[PDB]
Amino acid sequence: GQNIDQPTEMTATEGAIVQINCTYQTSGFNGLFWYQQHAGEAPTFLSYNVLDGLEEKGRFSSFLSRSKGYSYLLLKELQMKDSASYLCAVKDSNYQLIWGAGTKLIIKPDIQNPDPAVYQLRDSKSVCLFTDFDSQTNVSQSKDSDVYITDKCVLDMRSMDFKSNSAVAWSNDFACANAFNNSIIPEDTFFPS
Amino acid sequence: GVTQTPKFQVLKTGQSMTLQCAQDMNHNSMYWYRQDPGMGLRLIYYSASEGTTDKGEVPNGYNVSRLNKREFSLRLESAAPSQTSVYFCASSVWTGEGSGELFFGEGSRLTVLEDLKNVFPPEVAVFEPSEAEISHTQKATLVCLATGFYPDHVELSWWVNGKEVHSGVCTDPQPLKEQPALNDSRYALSSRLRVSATFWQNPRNHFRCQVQFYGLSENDEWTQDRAKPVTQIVSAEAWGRA
Amino acid sequence: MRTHSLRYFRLGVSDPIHGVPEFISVGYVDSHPITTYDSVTRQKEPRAPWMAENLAPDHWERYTQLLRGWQQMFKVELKRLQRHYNHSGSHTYQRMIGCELLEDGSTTGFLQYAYDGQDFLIFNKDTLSWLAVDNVAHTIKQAWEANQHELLYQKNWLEEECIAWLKRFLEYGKDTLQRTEPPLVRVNRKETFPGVTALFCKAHGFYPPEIYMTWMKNGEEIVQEIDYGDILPSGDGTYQAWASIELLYSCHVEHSGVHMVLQV
Amino acid sequence: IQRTPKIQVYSRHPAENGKSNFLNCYVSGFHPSDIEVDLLKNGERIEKVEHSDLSFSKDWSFYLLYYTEFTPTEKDEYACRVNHVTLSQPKIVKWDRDM
Ligand SMILES: *Cc1cc(OC)ccc1O
Repeated sequence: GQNIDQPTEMTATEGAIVQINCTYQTSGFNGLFWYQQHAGEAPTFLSYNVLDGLEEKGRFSSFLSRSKGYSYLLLKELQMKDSASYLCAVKDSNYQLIWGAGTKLIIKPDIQNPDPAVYQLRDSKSVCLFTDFDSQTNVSQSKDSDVYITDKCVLDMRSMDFKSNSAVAWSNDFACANAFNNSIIPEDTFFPS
Repeated sequence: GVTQTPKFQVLKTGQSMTLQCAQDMNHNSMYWYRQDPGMGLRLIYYSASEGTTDKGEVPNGYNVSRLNKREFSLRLESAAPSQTSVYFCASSVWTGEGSGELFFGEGSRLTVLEDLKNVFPPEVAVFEPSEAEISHTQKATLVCLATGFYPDHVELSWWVNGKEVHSGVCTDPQPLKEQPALNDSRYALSSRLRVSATFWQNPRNHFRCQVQFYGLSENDEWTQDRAKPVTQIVSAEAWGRA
Repeated sequence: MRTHSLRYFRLGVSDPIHGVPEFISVGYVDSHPITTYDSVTRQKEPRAPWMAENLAPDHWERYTQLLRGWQQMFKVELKRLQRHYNHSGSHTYQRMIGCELLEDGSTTGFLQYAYDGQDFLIFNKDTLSWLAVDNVAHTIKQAWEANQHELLYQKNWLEEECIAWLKRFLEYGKDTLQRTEPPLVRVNRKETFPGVTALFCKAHGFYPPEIYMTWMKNGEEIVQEIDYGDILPSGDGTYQAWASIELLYSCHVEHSGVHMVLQV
Repeated sequence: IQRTPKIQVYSRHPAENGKSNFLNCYVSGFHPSDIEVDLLKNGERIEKVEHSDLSFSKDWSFYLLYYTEFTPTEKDEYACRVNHVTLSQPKIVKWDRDM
């Protein structure tokens, strides 16, 4: 065939539902595959459809409409561990696999008690931490360079059933008060004196 | 079921390289893919069954040999920078079966450079919990920083009292570029381990941030004054303080 | 439009005597060969000029690789069958897959296996199951039926892929496959054994090979013995056939929507 | 269950002595596939003979077509000679001269 399209990226909330579409324009059709690929890992097979209908395997379902050149992968009761890339692939007339470029799925944790804050950490032998904000907050990169800001990262303290967002900022003039100016942060963000 | 080596390799341009893949599932078909950002998997060569192979979509610069039923080798003839990629070996029971899925190896991360002189291991530093956070949240966050490394060949882990921990940890999925504009920028990577304030305040709790770096091998020759940037572990650590 | 069909055969021969390939695979559209492959050339080749002209070299290249794999599969399957039956020596394994596009636009599809030239397994694409002729075939059946997705893949291939391939090939070879060459038909009369007159109605020069021929008495159907000649290739792309009886008689012929009557 | 070949020998066009034609031999319904076919003129093998590839029937048997250009005469006897594992010796099947 010629072409497979699936979104570059999708974001949804923990506990909810996401549908990942894959359309294909191929010369012939011999089945559609979905693969899960965690960051830094190998793809693993999730599903196969070749006739019309929906197949459920646990929290994951795969749907195919041959008439519309269309499939989706449906994930229910989203968990953080569903964060991964999902690869759509179609076998054509000559049994060749045509691969879409993958959909990265980002899962937003459900933050029960937001406590937005920027703390200063000093070296053992320095660094700023934007943390405990709610998941609608977005972290922008820096303008002034030799100044580094990482993306949001969700940690899970399993034994306390507690998740939290954070992002790190560091440099070598630089101040934690200033650190996340390029980003739009909660008005009530705690800045320790 | 699919075993693939090496997981990491640094190459100088013009070096030749063989990647090995073995499969003990008595599968008949094997495949070599490269995976590059922003596109789908691309087939380099494949082997429909023992005793035959054929070009995939991007064969140039490579060749392969189906050694036997189990093994499918991938060769880089004269390594070029554009061949910097993540390589995946795969097998299926047959080819031209409809439903037969692929089984993938763990993947091979290959970096091809003009010279080995920009290869650098990371510097590692641990940053202790601010006591403002401890007062405010009664939780303690430790931050690890691996900086100045090249290429992007690291695996960061946390170790508490000589044992590796996964709970309360989050590590950036990918490094950032210390010099965004340079094509050979070095990288930085941050991570966080959060514990209870009480756990941190326990003076005999030992925290170590560990970074495995994949660099040059014994084989690679090195004539510079700085130490040869071989594969190595670099750690930084901290003890609890009331 | 008339009925057309697409058929692919595979023939696997155990420990072949000098000469005969271990594996042969040939495709047909109607009665015309269109593709070939065997274990001696190890190459996929066109067997009709309208296939060669309309399929670029990378198609032949791709299917060369697929048949080499199917050859290996066929070899192994035959070995397992021989073991199940406790057979030694040289045996044969055959496969036939294909589809038909009927006049009325409806379709058929079939997939069958034979062992030593006899039915072995017959696929039923409507209940997705395999019909087994004996206990050995039944063993293979349970194996194939355990793979649900694979059963669905095959139904899809017979109902959709096969039909699409067939339509594609029909278009490629239309000047050959959709043409009509009407029959030349004659009736011969002769006294044979004393008192026994034989009537032969003989046709030749026609294409497609499908032709209907019969003898009537006084315009109503004969309830006497009619002998039938096979429809045989004349070597020039056209076919010949006949029907005969003993002794108001007339031969009726239908070919490609044209009816013909020859009165004795 | 082996199946011995049907052998049919016949001209392309209705035959007339003196006029150029083609002699066909259609060998069919045999199993297994190994087979040998020759066209004969007066007992002797004809050297310029075309044939189709081995072909497959839905009933799992095989078939073949051998033919040669010929000009039939009263004097000349044509036949098709076939060997197959079902046969103790090659079967020589005479053309019936389009009787
Ligand atoms: C040999 C072949 C087979 C096929 O479908 C089974 C399509 C095209 C070619 O060439």
